[PDB]
Amino acid sequence: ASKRALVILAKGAEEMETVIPVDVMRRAGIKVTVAGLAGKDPVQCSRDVVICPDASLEDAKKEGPYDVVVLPGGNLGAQNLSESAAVKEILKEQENRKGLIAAICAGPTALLAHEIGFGSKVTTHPLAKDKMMNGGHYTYSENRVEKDGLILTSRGPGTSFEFALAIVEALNGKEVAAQVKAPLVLKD
Amino acid sequence: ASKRALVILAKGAEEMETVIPVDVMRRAGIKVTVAGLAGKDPVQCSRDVVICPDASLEDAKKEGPYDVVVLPGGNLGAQNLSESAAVKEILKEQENRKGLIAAICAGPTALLAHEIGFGSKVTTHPLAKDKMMNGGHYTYSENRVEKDGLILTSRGPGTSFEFALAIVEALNGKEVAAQVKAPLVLKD
Repeated sequence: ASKRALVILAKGAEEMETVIPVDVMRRAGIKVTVAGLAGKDPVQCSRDVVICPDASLEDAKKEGPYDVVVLPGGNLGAQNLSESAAVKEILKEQENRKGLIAAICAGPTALLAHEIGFGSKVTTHPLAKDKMMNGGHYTYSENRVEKDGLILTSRGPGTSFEFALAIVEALNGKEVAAQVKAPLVLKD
Repeated sequence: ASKRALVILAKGAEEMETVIPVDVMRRAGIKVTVAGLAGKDPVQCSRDVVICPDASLEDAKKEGPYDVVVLPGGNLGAQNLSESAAVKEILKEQENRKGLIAAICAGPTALLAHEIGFGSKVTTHPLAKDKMMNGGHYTYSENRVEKDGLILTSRGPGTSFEFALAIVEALNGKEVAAQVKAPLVLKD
């Protein structure tokens, strides 16, 4: 009866946008798998924080399905996610089974690369807007967190806590999110 | 002419309180060394995020001095910091040369263990207040970030961004902190 989350970690990922949702989701009792795009080896993030994934993406793919797939940001991390056929397969499957997809900052641009969620309202980092809107396939929002159907997006490292708590609320409900939030000493 | 920061990483450290300051400080051009208390081996943080340190504490000790020493929180991480003679030596030296000392959440309780900064105004996580105030050696503050002389403290994971930007402001000045802050998409 435990919810499962998949976090896809690629080189160049924004380490804050990776660790905050993983940490907060585990505080909420969610079983999180941090999967390395390139394998089990340690991943050098955009500001040179090196994180050891729990599993390779190939192995984590086999232990699905997941209630949420999480795409961190980081310009180079998002590009690696956009170019990966394994990610395309995971996202299309997640879209078909009406699972939640979450991406933050530059992460949403991978949704465009893989033709995911066209027609949805989305947000990105302001610097990634032009890339996300190429072709007019989405409607752009400037909300710090945006949720349209099964697509949940957020803007930047400074929105990571709201992004993560929105995932908790979608999976475990508003009360669990509120309980998890109080010991964090967030402003609002 | 580059400022240097030492971040001491021990098992049980709060991974958000470790990665956010490291990331933000490197965005500010600060040379950050994430030093493992127990050696170069990967460190399992409080929510099971595993981080590879840049160096062992023994090696990083030799490449000082540092303009700031950073003590992350996490109850079990702070206890490991409180029990380490190597940390006592680093902090006493840093106090003597009037360097900046920064600790967040449960991290400040290590200052009490090592008799650092007595008489200063400090803050902690609300749950760590009683431990920090044993003996009345400090004056307690409920500010999200508190700075008294060379002692800079903060309350929790949700204050990590303000904590980190306060370090940047102390080392590199208000303008650099403001420049680094804008792309983060923080609320206030």
